[PDB]
Amino acid sequence: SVRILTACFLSLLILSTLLGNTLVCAAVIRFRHLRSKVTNFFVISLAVSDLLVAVLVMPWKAVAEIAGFWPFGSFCNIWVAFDIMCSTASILNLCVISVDRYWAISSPFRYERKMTPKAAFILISVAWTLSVLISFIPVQLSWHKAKPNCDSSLSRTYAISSSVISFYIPVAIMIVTYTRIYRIAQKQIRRIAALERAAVHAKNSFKRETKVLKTLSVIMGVFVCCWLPFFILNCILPFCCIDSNTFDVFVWFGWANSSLNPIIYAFNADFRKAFSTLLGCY
Amino acid sequence: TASIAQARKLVEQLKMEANIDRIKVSKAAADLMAYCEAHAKEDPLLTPVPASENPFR
Amino acid sequence: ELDQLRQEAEQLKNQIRDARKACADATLSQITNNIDPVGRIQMRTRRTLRGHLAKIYAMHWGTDSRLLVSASQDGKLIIWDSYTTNKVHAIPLRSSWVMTCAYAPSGNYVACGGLDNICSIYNLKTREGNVRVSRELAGHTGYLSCCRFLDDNQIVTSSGDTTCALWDIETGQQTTTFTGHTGDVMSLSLAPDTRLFVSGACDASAKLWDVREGMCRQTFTGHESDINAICFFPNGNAFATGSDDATCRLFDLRADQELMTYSHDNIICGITSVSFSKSGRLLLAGYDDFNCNVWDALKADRAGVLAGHDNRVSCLGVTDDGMAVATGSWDSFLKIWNG
Amino acid sequence: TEDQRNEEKAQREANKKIEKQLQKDKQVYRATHRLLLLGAGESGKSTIVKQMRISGIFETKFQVDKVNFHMFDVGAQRDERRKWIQCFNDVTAIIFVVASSSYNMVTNRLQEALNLFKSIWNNRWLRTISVILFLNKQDLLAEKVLAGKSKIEDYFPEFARYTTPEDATPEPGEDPRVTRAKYFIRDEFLRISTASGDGRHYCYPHFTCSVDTENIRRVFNDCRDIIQRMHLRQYELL
Ligand SMILES: Cc1c(-c2ncc(Oc3nccc4occc34)cc2F)n(C)c(=O)[nH]c1=O
Repeated sequence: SVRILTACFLSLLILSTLLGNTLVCAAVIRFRHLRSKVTNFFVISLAVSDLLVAVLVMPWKAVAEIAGFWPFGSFCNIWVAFDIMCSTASILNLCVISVDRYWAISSPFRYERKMTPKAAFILISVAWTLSVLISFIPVQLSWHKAKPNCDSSLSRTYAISSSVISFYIPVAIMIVTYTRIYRIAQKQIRRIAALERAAVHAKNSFKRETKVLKTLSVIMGVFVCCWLPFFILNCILPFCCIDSNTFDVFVWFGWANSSLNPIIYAFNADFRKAFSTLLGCY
Repeated sequence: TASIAQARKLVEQLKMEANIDRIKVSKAAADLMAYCEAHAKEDPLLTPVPASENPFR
Repeated sequence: ELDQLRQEAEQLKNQIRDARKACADATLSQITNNIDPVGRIQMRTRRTLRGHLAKIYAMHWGTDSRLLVSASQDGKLIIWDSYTTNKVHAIPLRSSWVMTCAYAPSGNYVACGGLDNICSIYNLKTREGNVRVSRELAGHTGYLSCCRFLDDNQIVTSSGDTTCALWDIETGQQTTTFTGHTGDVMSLSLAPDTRLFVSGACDASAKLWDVREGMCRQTFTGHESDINAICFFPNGNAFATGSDDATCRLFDLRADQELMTYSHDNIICGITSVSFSKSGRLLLAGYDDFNCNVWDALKADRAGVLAGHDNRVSCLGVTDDGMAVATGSWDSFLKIWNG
Repeated sequence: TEDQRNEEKAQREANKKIEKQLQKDKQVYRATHRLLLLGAGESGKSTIVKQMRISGIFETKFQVDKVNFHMFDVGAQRDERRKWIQCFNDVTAIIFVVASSSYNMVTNRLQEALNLFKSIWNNRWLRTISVILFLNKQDLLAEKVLAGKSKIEDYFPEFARYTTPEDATPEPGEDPRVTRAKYFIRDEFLRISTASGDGRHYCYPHFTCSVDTENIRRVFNDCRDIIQRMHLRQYELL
């Protein structure tokens, strides 16, 4: 009954990803007030990337796992390119979302006078162009495979080079931006609590800091726990050490972040309300 | 003072508004009912109009 | 003296109430009980007008039933072509806090006003082709809340200083002043013959004024809160009011009392605007809960709902031929609905 | 139907010419911040307006660091029951000006200011709007407290049991008596402000004078803080 459980779990994961990201993409077409903000542009870019993960990558790997072999012939190279491109696009969209939030919070006036929708299109285009360049150009030229099923390992040169661009630089940027955001929020909380204390003393704090820590830790921890072990074994393996099953488990862990992305970046009051209007119109 | 002037002005205004002639509510309600009947045909919102002569299609 | 005058006023009020009660024979509901109901009214958004950058506060139809003006809290006064959705004019306003606008029956002028306490007249047909201010009417000591053209040379305005005035646009002087309201006057409605007009103020009362005589002839009470909207029946012998207490009432001039009340149990938001159909059978009202309800004027039954505005419905209007209904809203959009 | 075609072409051309100008106005509208200015006649609200600049509603435009501000004065033959208060439900902030030296003047003018502040704070149309509180005329208040027989405790009995807070930053040359009165009045306003706060709007009190070159910077910085807090709130970080 192990195979039945595995098939059910993989089907549930793919369905969750596809349903959630379709809901996110649909909630923006039905409402024109969400399309007026640029942060929503970045959110829908991330949702599109997650949809491409769920459609072009996940089902074919699950078929090979349930069947026990790769039945798609020469689709391995195109599938590998799709995998790299979609995952990279998701991570770069997350990095751009963090940078946008940091610029909004730290410089509100210059943000309002410089975050025209033209700049958002430039950022999105840069992210997607970087994804396509890192994936399809080296794979078609067979630079990903070592010079001396679809269960191979990347080349030594390509594994570290792609991991640095796709993961480590975006992770560094996100850490910097969210640390600065945390510091700003702490200063504001202290300033608010000082006035509250003055008024209380005239009459006769930890909750907010807990909320800030909860939000930031959820974001960062979900991202890092989903994608970090994969990008460590992605550079350990080409120099080999583990089997081909634990690596598949960590690959699936990395892909499952796209399932959770809608409820972390598109779950505010505006999106939650739009998720109820489209749910039975009640 | 101005208070006595305001009070006397209010009393005078109330005097004029009590001198009007009032018809029965039965007659007034029938007149409005008859107006709607005599003009129900020419109300495009009450009776939907075919798209042949509708200028908002 | 003060006690005597107060007692006299109370006795006069009691006499008026007694006369009104005596003249009441049967309710409007009893008379219109065998009338066949209108059924369900189904209207759809035929047009959507875009171009205003902020909340829309007022709109008005032209007498040709094609052109309409609207006002926004961004200093813009836009004239539309409702058939082709094109914009004919866009007038920048000196003050950004407009709250009313009107269209002249001739079609050569539009009016405007708000928190600046000024009513501005604009010439739409001039030699240069560009719209320029023709007159500024000063004299009110409160915000302009409504204005309505009588002809090309007269206009009646209501203000937040509890006063209505009649103006001569050629000289810019108040010909008549209508006093008697104790709260801020919020709305106006001219009779079909432009011989009388009704106003509704924040003292929860409505008054009927003789334009030439300059005196208040009748006062109507029954609303528990501020009256925000007022509209004459197409006959000219009745009118309807909308208030903050989430109800609409119909008053008869000859009966001198309220006839029908238009309320529902699941309505708690106030009425912003109110209007009638060409036959007078339907009563359309705008609400704070973002949609417009359609009422049967003779049965007080809700015959439909116009939904599709993202924010508060601020203004409302029915064309002179009865073809279409326009609604403006705080979401900065104008929608045109047809049967 | 060539005449109809020409008419439609002219109408489309005029519409396009109109819509070109509406695009620049949209750009100008988004960069501007609207301010509602409240106060009394006896407060130094007029002199502050004159410094900022250097019938009905009065409007003042000024620009700081490429940010455009638009301030509106509603002191035009007004009264209570402010029906027009719903026109300003989407301004950046409210500037409330109080004459702190008018506690003794007559039922007090300071009590009238406190009642007006409490009325404005709890208004249903102003539930997401922050107030920049200008506690004006500090020199006159200092003169009254230092020399004179006008005891503050005579009019406000709670002054007999008030102690200067810990988060007090007196000027180097100020008497300890003057500091206590300033912070007593500030806390009198802050008690109203915090007794009914929603978490969607705050109060930014300042000790000002009518002739100051710092008030514009105060407004700028407080609006910057307001926008930053709104951003932090929309991301569940506040
Ligand atoms: C899973 C898998 C692979 C495979 N694909 C891609 C891969 O690198 C990445 N994945 C996601 C995001 C990324 O960003 C930068 C590099 C990168 C590593 C891999 F091991 N290959 C080659 C195979 O043959 N069979 C398989 O099942």
